[PDB]
Amino acid sequence: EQYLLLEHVKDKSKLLDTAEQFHIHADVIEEIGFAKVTGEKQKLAPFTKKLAEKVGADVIE
Amino acid sequence: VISGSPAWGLDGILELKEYLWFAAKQTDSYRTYQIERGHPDVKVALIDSGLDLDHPDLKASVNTNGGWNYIDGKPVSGDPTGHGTQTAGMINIIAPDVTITPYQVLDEKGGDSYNIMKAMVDAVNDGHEVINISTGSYTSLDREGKVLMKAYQRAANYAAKHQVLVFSSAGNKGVNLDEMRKTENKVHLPSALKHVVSVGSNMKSNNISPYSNQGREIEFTAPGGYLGETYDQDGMVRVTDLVLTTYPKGKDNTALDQMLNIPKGYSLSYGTSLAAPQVAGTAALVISEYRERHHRKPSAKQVHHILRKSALDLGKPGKDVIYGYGEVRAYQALKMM
Repeated sequence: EQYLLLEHVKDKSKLLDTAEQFHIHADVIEEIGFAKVTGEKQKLAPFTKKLAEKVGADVIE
Repeated sequence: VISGSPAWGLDGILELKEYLWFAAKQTDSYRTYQIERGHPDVKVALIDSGLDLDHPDLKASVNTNGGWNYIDGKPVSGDPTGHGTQTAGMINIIAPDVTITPYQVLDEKGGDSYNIMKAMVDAVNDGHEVINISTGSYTSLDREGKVLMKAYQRAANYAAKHQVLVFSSAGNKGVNLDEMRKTENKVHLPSALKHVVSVGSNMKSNNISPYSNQGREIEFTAPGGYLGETYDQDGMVRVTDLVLTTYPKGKDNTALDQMLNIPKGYSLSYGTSLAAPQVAGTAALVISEYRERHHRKPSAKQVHHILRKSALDLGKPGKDVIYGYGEVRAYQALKMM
């Protein structure tokens, strides 16, 4: 369980594709680009680390 | 020819009007009911702990579709803590005919800032003209704190962009929020946010409630009462300084209520969480009157303007750190229209 704020809300789509590729569920409030990501905790870090290579987001623990 | 009376049924007990002193003040002894009782198609979003959907006083105004529980992902089925029902009654007693929609983001354990934002956005997209958030968090503005605030600010921007008013309780810590920020690096959210109207609580005497948070963010005040004017120092509770609330009818109310023969469905209470919805209720009244007179919707700024100019200027002359622009009075609001 962590939280993400995209720099740009248009990148919601690229967020939901990285999340599915790491079997983590990302619940995004589209209009503000703020998401709650839940899944298994080993994989939250690689999800954060490959989401970080394409889109800009800040993460909360 | 009949004396005016509260919209609440009060179980027919005429003595309960004493505890509705705040409502009589707001509505000019309920004269506003014949000036503007509110429109059923003006909707106030209740971001709170759910709602007692079949409360005798609230069921006529409850959104027929009920509302969403974000904690369990189910439609709202009731109100476990009673908090949202108390908040709902304050909207209702001022504007008995506006629609109230519960967005349940709180229960016993508390709530998540995330669900408040989601409810804000949904409430906007669902055609609500007013949002009331009678809860908040004290957030440290470290790295993750600033991100939460940044997120929260976008939600507020979204409501403002769509001309939706958002009213929030200022909080009950009896602290100066500006001093809290410089000393503790904390902020009270969402009340501190731009485009969120932060509301404090005054007493029957119009003195600020001792618990009411103060600061430059305070915009308005409303009568939320307290246990006593000086209870904090002398231990004495003056029950006439408290305010009546609608309380879940199937829930036991307090020993103080029982001793005063307040039947279930009502409870004596206090707080900024009870002040904010009085202003939200007043806003819904202004929107209802304005739409009735022009068949156009007013801007958020227009309603805010009416609230601001009709407020009673208390304390230092002008917008001060204790009362903001001052105490909101619904009948004055309508009178200036």
